[PDB]
Amino acid sequence: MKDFTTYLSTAPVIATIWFTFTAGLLIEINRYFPDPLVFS
Amino acid sequence: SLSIVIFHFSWKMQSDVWGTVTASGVSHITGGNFAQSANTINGWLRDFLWAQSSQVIQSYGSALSAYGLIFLGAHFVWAFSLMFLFSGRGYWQELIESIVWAHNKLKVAPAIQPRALSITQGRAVGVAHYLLGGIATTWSFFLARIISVG
Amino acid sequence: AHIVKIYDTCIGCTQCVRACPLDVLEMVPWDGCKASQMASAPRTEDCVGCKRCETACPTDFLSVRVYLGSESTRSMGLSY
Amino acid sequence: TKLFPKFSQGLAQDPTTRRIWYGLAMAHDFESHDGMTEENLYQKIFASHFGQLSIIFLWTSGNLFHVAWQGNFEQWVTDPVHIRPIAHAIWDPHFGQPAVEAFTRGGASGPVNISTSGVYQWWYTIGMRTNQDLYVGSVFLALVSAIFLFAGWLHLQPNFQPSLSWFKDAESRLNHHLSGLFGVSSLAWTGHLVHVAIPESRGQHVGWDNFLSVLPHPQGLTPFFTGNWAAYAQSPDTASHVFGTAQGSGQAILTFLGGFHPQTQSLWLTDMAHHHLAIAVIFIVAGHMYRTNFGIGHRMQAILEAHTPPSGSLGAGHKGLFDTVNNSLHFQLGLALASVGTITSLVAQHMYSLPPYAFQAIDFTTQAALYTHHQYIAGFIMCGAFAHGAIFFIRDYDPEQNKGNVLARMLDHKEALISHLSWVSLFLGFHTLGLYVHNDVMQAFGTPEKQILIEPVFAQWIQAAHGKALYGFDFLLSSKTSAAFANGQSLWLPGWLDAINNNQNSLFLTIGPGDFLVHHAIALGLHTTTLILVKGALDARGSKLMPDKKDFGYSFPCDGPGRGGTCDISAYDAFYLAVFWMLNTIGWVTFYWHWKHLTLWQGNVAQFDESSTYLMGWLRDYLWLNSSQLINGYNPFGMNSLSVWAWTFLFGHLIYATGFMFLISWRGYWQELIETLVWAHEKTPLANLVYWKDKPVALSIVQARLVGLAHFSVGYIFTYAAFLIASTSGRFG
Amino acid sequence: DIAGLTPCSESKAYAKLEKKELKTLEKRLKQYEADSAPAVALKATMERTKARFANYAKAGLLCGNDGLPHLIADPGLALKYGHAGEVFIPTFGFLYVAGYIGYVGRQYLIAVKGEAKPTDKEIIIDVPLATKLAWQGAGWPLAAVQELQRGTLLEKEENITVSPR
Amino acid sequence: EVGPKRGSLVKILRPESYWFNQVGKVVSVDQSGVRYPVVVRFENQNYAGVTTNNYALDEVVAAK
Amino acid sequence: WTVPTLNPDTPSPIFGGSTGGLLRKAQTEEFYVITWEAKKEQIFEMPTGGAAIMRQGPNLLKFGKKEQCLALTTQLRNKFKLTPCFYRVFPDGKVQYLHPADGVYPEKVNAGRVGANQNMRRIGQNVNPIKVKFSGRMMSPAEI
Ligand code: CLA
Ligand code: CLA
Ligand code: CLA
Ligand code: CLA
Ligand code: CLA
Ligand SMILES: CC1=C(/C=C/C(C)=C/C=C/C(C)=C/C=C/C=C(C)/C=C/C=C(C)/C=C/C2=C(C)CCCC2(C)C)C(C)(C)CCC1
Ligand SMILES: CC1=C(C/C=C(\C)CCC[C@H](C)CCC[C@H](C)CCCC(C)C)C(=O)c2ccccc2C1=O
Ligand SMILES: CC1=C(C/C=C(\C)CCC[C@H](C)CCC[C@H](C)CCCC(C)C)C(=O)c2ccccc2C1=O
Ligand code: SF4
Ligand code: SF4
Repeated sequence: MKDFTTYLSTAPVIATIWFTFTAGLLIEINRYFPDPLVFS
Repeated sequence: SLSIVIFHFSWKMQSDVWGTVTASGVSHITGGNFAQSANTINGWLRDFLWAQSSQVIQSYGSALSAYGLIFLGAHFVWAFSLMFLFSGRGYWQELIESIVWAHNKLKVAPAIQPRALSITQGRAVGVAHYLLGGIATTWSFFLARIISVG
Repeated sequence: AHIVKIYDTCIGCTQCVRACPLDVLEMVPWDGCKASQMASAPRTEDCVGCKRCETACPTDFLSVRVYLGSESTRSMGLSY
Repeated sequence: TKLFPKFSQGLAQDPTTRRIWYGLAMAHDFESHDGMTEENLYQKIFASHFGQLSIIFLWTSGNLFHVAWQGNFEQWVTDPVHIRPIAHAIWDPHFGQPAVEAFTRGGASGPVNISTSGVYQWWYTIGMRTNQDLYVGSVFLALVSAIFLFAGWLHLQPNFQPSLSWFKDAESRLNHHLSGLFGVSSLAWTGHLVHVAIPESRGQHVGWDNFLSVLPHPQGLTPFFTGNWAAYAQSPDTASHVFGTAQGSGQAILTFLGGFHPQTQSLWLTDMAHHHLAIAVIFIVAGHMYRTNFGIGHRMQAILEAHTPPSGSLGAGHKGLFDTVNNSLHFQLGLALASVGTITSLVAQHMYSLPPYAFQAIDFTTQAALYTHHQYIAGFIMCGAFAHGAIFFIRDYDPEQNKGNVLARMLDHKEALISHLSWVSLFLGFHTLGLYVHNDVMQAFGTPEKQILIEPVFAQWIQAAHGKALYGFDFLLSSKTSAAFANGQSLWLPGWLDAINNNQNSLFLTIGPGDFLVHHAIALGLHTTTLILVKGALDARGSKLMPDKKDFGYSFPCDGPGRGGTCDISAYDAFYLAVFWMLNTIGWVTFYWHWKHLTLWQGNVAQFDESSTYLMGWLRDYLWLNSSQLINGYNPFGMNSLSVWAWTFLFGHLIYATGFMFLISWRGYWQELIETLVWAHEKTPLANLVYWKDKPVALSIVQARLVGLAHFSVGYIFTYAAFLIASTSGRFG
Repeated sequence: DIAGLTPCSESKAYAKLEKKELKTLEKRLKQYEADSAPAVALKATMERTKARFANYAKAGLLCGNDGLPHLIADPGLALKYGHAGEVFIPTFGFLYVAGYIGYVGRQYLIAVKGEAKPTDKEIIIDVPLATKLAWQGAGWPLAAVQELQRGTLLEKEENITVSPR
Repeated sequence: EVGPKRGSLVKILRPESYWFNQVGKVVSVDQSGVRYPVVVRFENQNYAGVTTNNYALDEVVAAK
Repeated sequence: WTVPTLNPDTPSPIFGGSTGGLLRKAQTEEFYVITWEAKKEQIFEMPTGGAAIMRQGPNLLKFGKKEQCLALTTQLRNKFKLTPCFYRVFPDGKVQYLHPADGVYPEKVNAGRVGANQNMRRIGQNVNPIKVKFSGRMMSPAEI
């Protein structure tokens, strides 16, 4: 399990999780606040 | 060589095979203009590439608008590849030296030393982007065209 | 003919001589390094300019340098 | 050994074809010739300049001759609005009868080409009215060409060769060139305008046969010698004047009207006369600044030595620079190309918006060609300016003699310079490309109101300061209460304000969000091209990957595959890569100029305002839409006068694509292929009787980059030239 | 208004644009049923379209002759006429996030330089350390400024390698 | 008795070296009067992959 | 050690032949001959392409350029542990011997060799290009 969690810490795995999280947050924000153009 | 093969197939079928059957006869999509026009390079530029690309460039605002975007994006990737094909890593390694200096100045230089791609990887990156851009350009152009009229 | 120069930072590893595919370089006695030998370039008229010697030199900066110069049948590597 | 080239024994001893190619390519690099000395270097360059001057005046003579012989100048001057100028006649035995008929036009005897260089409007403006006027000019310039050619021969002779010190007399040359070459030439040109051009614009003929008995002004030189110089500005040409005729004309020879002639839509001749008189006085005065044999004036070395900031911010300051500049021809050539290259851009910018030649504006094809012509030439000159600055560092720069001065300190912080140019290029590219792609996605999804359109407020604020009242800033010349508005209200503002607020002319065109994006793309082009060129110069003398690059010269193939690989590491290669970005930058500039003007010339400016904010609009509404007539120049049904541009359009695409071969595939592949061709020839019966004298070899590494870049550039230029002329001329012409 | 623009709420072209987009959606609607899946989706799109055009007008944007919103970038003009939310406020919104990301990465890079094998800490991320630095980055502008004043932000010129000159 | 101590850190002053203005660890110092006796090791390799190089006494200075 | 004399009648390996051999250059400018002793008959790879069988005892081959001879020499030494030597032969009949120039392969240091093209300085101590300008020909600072 220590080695498996080490594998998840490799750069490609971290980037996939990080961008999957980052993209999901942006997608969800635009789902509840569609069409943001001005801060207002 | 395969680009000409799939242009030959696309123009020949639309001109001479595909079409709508009616009382008078068969009217083809491009109206049998292959025989008289495909014997000059100008004919291919005007009658095939310029005329049939009308569908893809008018796709915005419709369900086919995705093909328009990929048509532009494919053109971009193809031209982007010429940067790797026309240059050599000697220029880029020196450029990275100045970029690394700025990071060193700010104590933010990486532990894994940046390196310009190898000579072979420059050629591999170049041809992969050249193929992807070129092939995707035809892909968008074919589907937006044939789906729209075919 | 190309120009090949050996500089006094040579450590006498002999790697340049082994790398050369035209027997342009050779090792000679010396007293300026631990190995007590230095690279030499007595036959530069046969040099083709491949720069395999520079690829093989460990010292930094290089101790063997090749300056491409006038071309000829031998330096242009022609068999016709 | 072979005789050719006579200037290099290394090349002459080469048994391969590289001798032929390299002999041509090193002919004019005098510094590299065998036995060259500094004194002989300057005398060869001086002789070469006479040759260039003779070619220029001979080329001009040929244009004058052919227009007079085969053009329709005398017919065009009568009705310049509705007559296409003729460049020269066509005698092509390959033509078929439909081609002969197609190119017959303008009432000509046979096939002819339509001129696009604007020489008709230029020559008509300066007072030419008949074919004999052009014939005499042609013979005069052919004679002037001969004289310069003789002078080139004369100053190579034993008793007429200048010494080395003669070429390095900086103070005396500047005094003469500023006062005589610039000042007197401009004073003489004022004489032509006052004596010939202006009277011809008012219907009065003035030639060599009667110009001594014709008074340029009713009061002859009395106002001049009495100080009452205002008399020359009374009774100018009225707004009803018909150019070339005496109806509506005036009497003034020096004015400051400041606007456009209402009929010709070009600058007044009396303003261009006062313009050239004004700068002539300034230039003649400015030419009395430097030291000579008369004990007064400055010595440039003293000026440079003085200007060292007392705080040590610029180190040694400008100490030692006089010898650095006075001893290096590449430093001087770099300053000359940089200055001339910028002025070439300025010519293009000001000529399209302040058209100086009568009836130039209405000739849309001429205006498009003139702007594109000079912007592409400016782009090449700028790249050369940096190339020779890079050559200076390798060849002429001496670290010891420039210790601590401004030039040496530029190398001290070269990483800082390059790093910041890199940041600016990345920033502009990311956000410029990003906004375009955002707007493209919005258009694709059918929501044009969601795109990011930024108003060019800073540029629109400048236009307000100049008097453009559309934006409502009411600033300076746009406000009728400002002192700036009041003071100039009696000299030139009435004409200037009238022209700037006319939206049918190109004087400060209205700008919007479409212009915002394109301008920032232009900045990306300038910064990135500068980055490549500046890196090529500052890294020319060495780098971490190649500490001793100076020992190899300006142009060498590489340092081999060791140390990771060193392809394109020389300063020559940095210039080679920068030419691509220069073409890309000038392309964006000329696309922007052309599309914004086509919509203006058709009256539908809204198309540019709406379609220019995303990149599909450019591809659809500019490139694709305006190619319809070009590619129909010849078709399976026939051909028309555009078939030459249709043919040249594909001709450009072919040369461009051929260049890819020299840039993508490199030498090793081709040298091995040529070796089987050598084997095949020797073993073939009846052909091995014939044999070569130069052993065939593949092009060199460096040669193929130049050959590939030459094909790339030529195809680039010929493709757009054919499209630019065909789209503009067919639409209106 | 500013630069000849007019408020989108008062723009004739802006109003006409909304009708065109709604008309296009309505045309596709009438080829389906009342409460079928395609019809519900199209109605949802029309609601968002109407909301979008109301929001932009309510935001007090400026529309050109094209009838499309244009943004004001000059800080003086933005704060003068209440357009701070177009570019000015989002400018400082982005820089906080951009500095956050950059500052967090720089802290992590310095942290592992002290380890025995820094290279292996870059391909294989030290997640416990990264999360610790991720939260502390919220105060980067304060920490960033204090480093600048104490002189530990920049390396010394003598500790940076440069090429021969 | 000549040169820096083994294992100590020195700063390189050869402008043409990849490690100019960088710190390395002294491996050994030749006492035979050779041109470049000092041997220094570095934690970052140069463009050729090498991590060791020989320097003269005056080309290396103690860390700071 | 004395300079060997070439024996033109030395037997050659068993080789069918190929199109990668000598060209008209050999008849007009020069060609190269490599000779060696073989302990046993064995198959080796020709630098011109193909495989040849070396006869037991002396062997002789002719090549178009020097690099081809020294490419075969590397193969024979590294794999078969042989000691080949090759010459330069001119059309006039003159024969020039080289590799090993003095009988000992250059990789091994030998007394009596005189250093050539050795600069008693570093690369970083060369003069600037301006100081070798107008020297009658394009000269690098390293040359002086
Ligand atoms: C009054 C004396 C005088 C004059 C007239 C000249 C004239 C000239 N000298 Mg100079 N020279 C002088 C004294 C003089 N010299 C002295 C005293 C010395 C010794 C110290 C020298 C030493 C010297 C050298 C060593 C060289 C020259 C050269 C030249 C030529 C430069 C190229 C050229 O034609 O530029 C013409 C430039 C202009 C007319 C002005 C260009 C800039 C303007 C602003 C451009 C725009 C103007 C206008 C808008 C354009 C309209 C275009 C039209 C199509 C509408 C030129 C003919 C060079 C040459 O070519 O020699 C053969 C050269 O090599 N001179
Ligand atoms: C270089 C240009 C040039 C030349 C060669 C001429 C030549 C001439 N002009 Mg013109 N003129 C010029 C510029 C020129 N002009 C300009 C710029 C203007 C506008 C201000 C005028 C306005 C003008 C008027 C209004 C009149 C003339 C007249 C004349 C004629 C008689 C002059 C005379 O007898 O003066 C005698 C003067 C002197 C003996 C003293 C001259 C002193 C001045 C300061 C010149 C000093 C030398 C000068 C710096 C040299 C320059 C270079 C040189 C190669 C020309 C003569 C054909 C008159 C005429 O009858 O024409 C048919 C006439 O009425 N000119
Ligand atoms: C007045 C300006 C000027 C002058 C006096 C010079 C002079 C010189 N330059 Mg410089 N240069 C200039 C402008 C100038 N340059 C410009 C504008 C550029 C940017 C493009 C450059 C870029 C440049 C480079 C990159 C180099 C030089 C070099 C040189 C030197 C050797 C030139 C040579 O041998 O050419 C020989 C000429 C050729 C091999 C052919 C030139 C023609 C080209 C290939 C284009 C041909 C196109 C063709 C006609 C199109 C046909 C179309 C078809 C349809 C018919 C020489 C001292 C070289 C040097 O040695 O520097 C130290 C060098 O490396 N120059
Ligand atoms: C369309 C073609 C193209 C493009 C897009 C670029 C782009 C770039 N060039 Mg290049 N170049 C080209 C052609 C091109 N070049 C050609 C033909 C040559 C001749 C050999 C060169 C020669 C050249 C030189 C010599 C230099 C550049 C430089 C640059 C940079 C300029 C700054 C900039 O715009 O930063 C912004 C970056 C971009 C616009 C690049 C594209 C970014 C994309 C859109 C990001 C997409 C990310 C997204 C998440 C999708 C990823 C998907 C993937 C994971 C599957 C940039 C990386 C300069 C440089 O490196 O400066 C630092 C530089 O020195 N170029
Ligand atoms: C990127 C450069 C830039 C440019 C070209 C402009 C341009 C403009 N600004 Mg802006 N501005 C900028 C950056 C810029 N600004 C920045 C970075 C700030 C700080 C965040 C401001 C803050 C600001 C204010 C507070 C005001 C302007 C105003 C103006 C306008 C007139 C005064 C002016 O600035 O003249 C040219 C610009 C410069 C020389 C650069 C510095 C400008 C300073 C910072 C502001 C000057 C204000 C001025 C004294 C106001 C006098 C009253 C006015 C009605 C005449 C003009 C459209 C005024 C306005 O709204 O006019 C309608 C105004 O009140 N600007
Ligand atoms: C590398 C090198 C080099 C080169 C360089 C170059 C090539 C450069 C360029 C440069 C450039 C190309 C620059 C430019 C600049 C410009 C400017 C600086 C401008 C200014 C302007 C102004 C100031 C204006 C003002 C005004 C206005 C705006 C308006 C009104 C009027 C007035 C006038 C007021 C050399 C040779 C030296 C050598 C060494 C190295
Ligand atoms: C542009 C270019 C480069 C420079 C390109 C490089 C160095 C590749 C850049 C790859 C990425 C963008 C950098 C590495 C990114 C990291 C993985 C971190 C990313 C973190 C998140 C943002 C995902 C060459 O090295 C080269 C070499 C040989 C011939 C031509 C060229 C060439 O044209
Ligand atoms: C195609 C190609 C070849 C093969 C091309 C060769 C050998 C040139 C053949 C040219 C023939 C003889 C036609 C030349 C036609 C020109 C119009 C001649 C102009 C002559 C001037 C003096 C005017 C290379 O040798 C090469 C080398 C390095 C990188 C890329 C390439 C490369 O792309
Ligand atoms: S030149 Fe380099 S490879 Fe050759 S002996 Fe000297 S140190 Fe070794
Ligand atoms: S360049 Fe090639 S042939 Fe010349 S000495 Fe070096 S390795 Fe030998």
